[PDB]
Amino acid sequence: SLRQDILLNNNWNFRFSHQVQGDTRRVDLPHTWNAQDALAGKIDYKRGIGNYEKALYIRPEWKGKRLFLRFDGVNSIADVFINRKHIGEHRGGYGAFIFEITDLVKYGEKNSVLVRANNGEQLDIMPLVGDFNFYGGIYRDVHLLITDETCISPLDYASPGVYLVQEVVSPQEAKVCAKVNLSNRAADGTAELQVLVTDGTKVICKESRNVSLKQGADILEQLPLLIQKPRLWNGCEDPFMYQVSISLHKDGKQIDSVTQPLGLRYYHTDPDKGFFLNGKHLPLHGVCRHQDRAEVGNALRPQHHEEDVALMREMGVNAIRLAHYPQATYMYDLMDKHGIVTWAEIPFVGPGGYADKGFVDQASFRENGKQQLIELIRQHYNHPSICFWGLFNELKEVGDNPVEYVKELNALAKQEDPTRPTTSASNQDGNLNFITENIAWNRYDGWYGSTPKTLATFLDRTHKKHPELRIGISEYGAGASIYHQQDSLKQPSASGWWHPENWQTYYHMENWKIIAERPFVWGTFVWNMFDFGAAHRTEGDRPGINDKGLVTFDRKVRKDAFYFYKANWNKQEPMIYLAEKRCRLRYQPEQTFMAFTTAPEAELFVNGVSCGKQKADTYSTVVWKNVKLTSGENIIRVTTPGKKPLTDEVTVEYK
Amino acid sequence: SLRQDILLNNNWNFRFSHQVQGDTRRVDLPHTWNAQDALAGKIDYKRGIGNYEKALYIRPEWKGKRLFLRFDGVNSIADVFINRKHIGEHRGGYGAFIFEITDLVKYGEKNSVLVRANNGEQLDIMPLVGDFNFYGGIYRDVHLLITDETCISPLDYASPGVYLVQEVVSPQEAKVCAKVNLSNRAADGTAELQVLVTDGTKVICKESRNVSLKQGADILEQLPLLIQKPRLWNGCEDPFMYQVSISLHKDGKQIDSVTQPLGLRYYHTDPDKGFFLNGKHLPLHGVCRHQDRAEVGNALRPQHHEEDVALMREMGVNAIRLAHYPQATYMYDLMDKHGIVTWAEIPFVGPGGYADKGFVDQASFRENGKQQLIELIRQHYNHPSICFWGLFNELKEVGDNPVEYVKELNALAKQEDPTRPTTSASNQDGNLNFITENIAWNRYDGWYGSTPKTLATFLDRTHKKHPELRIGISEYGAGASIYHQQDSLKQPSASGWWHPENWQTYYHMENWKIIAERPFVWGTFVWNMFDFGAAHRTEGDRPGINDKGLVTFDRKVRKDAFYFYKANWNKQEPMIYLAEKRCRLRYQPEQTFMAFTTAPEAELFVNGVSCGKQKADTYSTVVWKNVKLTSGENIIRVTTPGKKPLTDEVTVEYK
Ligand SMILES: O=C(O)[C@H]1CNC[C@@H](O)[C@@H]1O
Ligand SMILES: O=C(O)[C@H]1CNC[C@@H](O)[C@@H]1O
Repeated sequence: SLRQDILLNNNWNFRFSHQVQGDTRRVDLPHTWNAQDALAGKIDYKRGIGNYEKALYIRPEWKGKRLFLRFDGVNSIADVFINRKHIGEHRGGYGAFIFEITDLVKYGEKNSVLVRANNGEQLDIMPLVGDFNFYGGIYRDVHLLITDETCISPLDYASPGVYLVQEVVSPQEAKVCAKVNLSNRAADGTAELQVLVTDGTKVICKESRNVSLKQGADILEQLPLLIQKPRLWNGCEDPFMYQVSISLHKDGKQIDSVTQPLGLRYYHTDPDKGFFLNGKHLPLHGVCRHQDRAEVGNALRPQHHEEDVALMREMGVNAIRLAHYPQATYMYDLMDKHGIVTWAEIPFVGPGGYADKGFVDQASFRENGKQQLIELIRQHYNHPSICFWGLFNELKEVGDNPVEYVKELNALAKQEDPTRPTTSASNQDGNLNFITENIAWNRYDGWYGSTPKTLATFLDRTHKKHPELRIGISEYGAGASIYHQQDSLKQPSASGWWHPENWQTYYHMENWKIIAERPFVWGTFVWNMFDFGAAHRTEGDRPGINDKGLVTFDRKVRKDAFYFYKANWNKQEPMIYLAEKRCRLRYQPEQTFMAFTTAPEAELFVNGVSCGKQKADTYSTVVWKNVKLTSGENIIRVTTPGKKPLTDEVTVEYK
Repeated sequence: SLRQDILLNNNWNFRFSHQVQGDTRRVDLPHTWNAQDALAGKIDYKRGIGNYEKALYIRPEWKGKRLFLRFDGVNSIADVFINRKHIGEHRGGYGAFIFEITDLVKYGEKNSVLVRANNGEQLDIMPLVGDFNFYGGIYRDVHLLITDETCISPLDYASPGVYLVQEVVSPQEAKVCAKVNLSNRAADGTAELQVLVTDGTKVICKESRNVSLKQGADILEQLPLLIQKPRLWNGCEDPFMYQVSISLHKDGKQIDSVTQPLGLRYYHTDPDKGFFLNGKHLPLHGVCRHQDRAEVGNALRPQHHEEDVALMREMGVNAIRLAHYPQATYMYDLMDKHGIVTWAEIPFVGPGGYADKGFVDQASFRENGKQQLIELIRQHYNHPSICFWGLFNELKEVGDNPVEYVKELNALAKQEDPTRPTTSASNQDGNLNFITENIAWNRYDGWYGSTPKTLATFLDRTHKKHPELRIGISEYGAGASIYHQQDSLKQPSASGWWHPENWQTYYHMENWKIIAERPFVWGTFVWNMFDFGAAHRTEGDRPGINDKGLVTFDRKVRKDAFYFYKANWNKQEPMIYLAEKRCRLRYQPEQTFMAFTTAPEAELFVNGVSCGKQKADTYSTVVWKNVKLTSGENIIRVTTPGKKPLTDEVTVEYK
């Protein structure tokens, strides 16, 4: 009677097609075959076909039901076979996809499921280029879905089949259109469709409709909902969601059901005053996050998403840009749950300072880009956290000019979802910046040359020249190795093998001050919350890594800048953090010590003797200058005021 | 006036000799060139020559002083050049070495220091084989040492030049012979040698001697010390050490000085009753630890040693086998500090289940083995934590038979240091087991076949047949991936790609029970405290890794077995830990839950409803059987008794 969702992750037989003999090894999903070679900095890591095969017992009692194989993600092309007969293809590495196998299997026996995954280079599947790894394989879950022959359809771009369209939302009332896809393979007849909105045990809406479904029908039903005096999803202040059950009934029996969240809110972006959520100004304190991790590549487990979100909330993050592609359903779920305003985007990624192009002007590429956009929007439609749809990152006009195609994507986004604005992330001047509703730039003033001050100049000049633009900062950052430490502050070469941590700290303190004074900037996103994989990189403390994270690739170590942001953004958790603790060897005659704290002041101790109190500045920073160390070991301690104080401590050597 | 010790770790120019053009890149020590390729499971990772060059300013005011380059470790051959002229060679990857450069430099200018490091295969430098990576390069610190022309010699196998020989130790008195190497390059004359033993500010011994030193003299002075009613170094109970200052004086001026610890104790090993420290029985709750780590290979920083020791102490470790080679001075220092009884060993490593040999019977190999043993003993002589010198690991008699050579090494160890017993780690029957004073075996009953019970049978039969042997277990362990989880307990294939965590947990619980009942076993050492690198491995959740750690390779995650040992070994820190939390998906009709706790009992809750209390067994384990889950999410909580209880919690899905 109930819909079943069966995980098919364990024990698949794997081999590369370049291994011609046919023998296989066991693997377990999520899986990528690029977790060792790409992460070792091998620039020509394996990009081609890997094959997964599993024997699936089709239970006799599933006869009469409908059966679907749903894939959460396979990078980048998947060809699926049942009993070695081809059933379909998916092109795109980040969107879910589904095939019905109801009439393709033999009931009561083992059937072969074969997936031939290809992450070889293509010129007709975005992303074509990018500063990250194109990890190959079935790197998200695989499900066997089992439903009634009359069901809420899972066949609409592999979405849940329900779109809760937020037409009008205010504190007085919300009008929602529940769009429901129905799929019928039963004999001609009827069913009753019910849409139930609840808050815990309390019933908020219950709307019903009798529907006549022809054999073979695949149709869209639209049920209007009205909620009086709604409780709004209000970011981290109150991430409230209703639950919606959508169900089908025949003769007073429920025969199918799906649940989706309903987090109601309204928003706008003001060119002069920034982002407003539910009628109130909201600074977007944002970071970016790639979907990979040390040692496992992009084969992330649920605890990895959970941990990433825990670290961001610890830091006081209230906004995120999930670059550079559609990410996991579970990850958008955590954004919903924790109230994090989210920018979600398609992988329409340009070259940046590197070679080749993000756009190749041929129908196959362009049609496939539209498919990946429709996938993004339909598959992730109901997540309240998503407040912006991103259409590109660092495209450029030279050669194949993407401006007209990006206009087509913008119009398609607005058609698919008029309830959210489009955005984009640019490193260019010119017409590419004037298509999406909001615009943002990737700025590295003070890292890739210049000084942080030119970010202030760029922001002010652009805002004055183009007062209609809603200006954001879609990336800003600096590299750091936790193993590169020096007593003095000196700007390093960005592309070199020396990325002292103190420069990243300096960079973020200076850039944050510029942002904090400019409320017309509707959101800013640190590049990046975590170090991440990019095989071609040859910089910092090891190849193959982009080290602009606030936290290391294995999520183990928070860099000093993490705590600068935590003090400023997470003000209600008491803390004190001494900066430059990893710089154990000191040689400067005049030592400077610096702490980040939520307290109004702090006290410094050197070798157990107080150096006195210093006040925190407006950026939660306390600084002591001309501190005198003695030759050899020195114990440095900082303490907040109060009867029960907080402390941080380190032993440094002075010579 | 003072001895100077200057770190030369930053900014060296590096290239491989296979890169013939001559251009270089910046590197910073500690460094290995095998941190990416070997750790990616590349079995033919780079083994050959890497070159490091640094310009060193020789200060005019160093003229008249003596200058030394001291290397803490270079794997495996180092050729050192000053202004591109060869000054010496070291063969051996784990012992320190030193060259005087006093008369080789130009004062008042930059001098070139060039180190040509080679980790290419050799048949004349142990280890010849082994289940670990032979990471190449200058992977420990480099120092410039500056002393008076008359000094406590740093030239005796690069040791501190002072051996505090523990002749007789008891609670009534300790007799120590302070052996001091003196090196003179001043004009013929005299100096006063002082040996000062202190406890904080309190003076315990002060012995002095006037010495006549010819020009060019390199001599040994021996000063007897007598300490009445000493405070003994007593393991974790009281890791007390005196400090010894050894100084040279001319005309009432101190001209040189070195400090060494003096941790006084006595011990013996009883064939029937196990290890006795300072006259009292002491169970050795041991683990093993390799000197590498995720992402950095063996280029460990001080915080890495510190963290490894923190994790071991957290687990209640009181003994360690620092396999399979001499490890860092700083690491033995931490063992001294924290009271951990230590087995230190030379890299005389045999093949185990793999090919080739640990012993090649040729003079060059054998003489070099003796050098590495003398290095080990002289360089690490004064560490109280070291209570055993290990001479080999898994050698075998077939082909080149090492028995007679190992007897030579045993006699050499006893000559170099009669104050500690020799030991060895065997996987063989026969004559190899009857050479060293203590013997131990590497046992994998229940992992590499058989069942844990045959360990009990082996231990009892050996002990009965050979009542004179002091029997230990130098390794025991099982593999586990934290990403391999299954609801049921089933023994996996050791060499396969599936290492469910629950089997490692089962293995350690069963083996520990066998050990705990057998006090004639003087020490046991878990293989291994941490997952570690072994490029040739193809098992568990990724290639290139030996996953028998209780803690993951990046030191981030403690496996369930870590907490079993912590509950049993660290009884005075209150804790409760629910096992199998990583096994999120449950399907067994009858669920079993298991907790490790220091409490006498604990209570289980399922979906907020108590299932009742259960008593902890003698191994700190609480178990609830036939627990009923409901379909879908279940919240599982366990709690200790008391007004302020401890808790552990997890959400599992049942289907
Ligand atoms: O250079 C960087 O670190 C960033 C530049 N903008 C685009 C990002 O993908 C890239 O990673
Ligand atoms: O097989 C194992 O895991 C161990 C067997 N004994 C020797 C170790 O070096 C090795 O790692």
